Amino acid sequence: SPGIWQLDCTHLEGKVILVAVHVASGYIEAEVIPAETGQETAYFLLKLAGRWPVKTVHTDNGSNFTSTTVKAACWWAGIKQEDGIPYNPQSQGVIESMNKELKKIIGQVRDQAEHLKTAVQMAVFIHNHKRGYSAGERIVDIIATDIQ
Amino acid sequence: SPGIWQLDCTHLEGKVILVAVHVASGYIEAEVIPAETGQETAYFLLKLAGRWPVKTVHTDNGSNFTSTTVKAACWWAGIKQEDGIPYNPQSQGVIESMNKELKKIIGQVRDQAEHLKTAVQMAVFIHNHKRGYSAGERIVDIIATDIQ
Ligand SMILES: CC(C)C[C@H](CNC(=O)Cc1c[nH]c2ccccc12)Cc1ccc2c(c1C(=O)O)OCO2
Ligand SMILES: CC(C)C[C@H](CNC(=O)Cc1c[nH]c2ccccc12)Cc1ccc2c(c1C(=O)O)OCO2
Repeated sequence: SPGIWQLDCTHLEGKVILVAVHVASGYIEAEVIPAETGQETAYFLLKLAGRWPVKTVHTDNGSNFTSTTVKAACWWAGIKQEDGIPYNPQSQGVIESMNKELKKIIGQVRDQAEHLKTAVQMAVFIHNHKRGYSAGERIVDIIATDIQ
Repeated sequence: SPGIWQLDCTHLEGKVILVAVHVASGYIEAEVIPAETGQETAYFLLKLAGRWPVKTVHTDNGSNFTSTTVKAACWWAGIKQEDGIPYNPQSQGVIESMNKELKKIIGQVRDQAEHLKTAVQMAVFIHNHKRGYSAGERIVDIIATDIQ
């Protein structure tokens, strides 16, 4: 499980927030995009895989799972693309709860940022630093233990 | 040492590539921006600090060092902003060499990507995965050892 990530797309202010969650740690990366297209998802995955050792991605929906551009990016970056079907039904609740939590943080900082994208990055920061360990600490520890 | 990053701005195709290098490992994150402004640099730092434990940033030039927006982002994210003066003159050579290396990789992939930003992210990927260890492996190991 150190290489497993889950995609998650949520909506706010008529805009789209694309999230990748490292399942074992709760660590996230996120971006605001005008709309969830295969192209945007593919580009997001290329960025992610250059930054962390992404082995497997559970895609957020069937359109992205089918997308030729997403498939191309997964091929390029050496990522195994899988479905995101919650065979364990606690999987959707966890993601649902994270989206609510992220939106709450966005509301708390929204005043400090002119643009939503900035607020989202503040939320990523707060989420990954929140402490017992933080998600940032957990992902580093998990990956370091795997490398050895 | 584990928390020290250096900013680096290089140019290609009439565009600007902003790079953050984790000094101890050689690990990088990068983005294409239309121009180096304080605003763009500030946003880039907010993203970086949400993703890695950034303690100190050596800024790439005096404009960014002076920028009130950059100072605001460093305050927000708990980053100590420092100059990027190469007191050890081997510092410039290393960065110079990395920019040449990154541009070479961009040329090698440029054909596989319609847009420069995509080529840059491919270059980040190749740079961080290149093997002995990779930069990705070194940064994780360095930070994990520090956490303990
Ligand atoms: C570090 C943070 C505390 C401040 C900076 C600067 N912003 C302000 O001073 C607040 C502000 C300016 N007008 C407003 C209007 C309404 C509410 C708040 C504001 C945030 C920032 C940094 C870089 C960026 C940004 C932003 C952003 O504001 O979205 O947008 C893209 O590149
Ligand atoms: C994963 C990679 C091997 C392919 C994809 C798709 N690109 C192609 O099929 C090549 C291609 C299409 N027109 C061209 C014109 C000239 C040269 C190459 C091409 C790259 C990609 C993914 C996501 C994105 C992108 C890009 C991008 O091309 O920049 O732009 C922003 O979001």
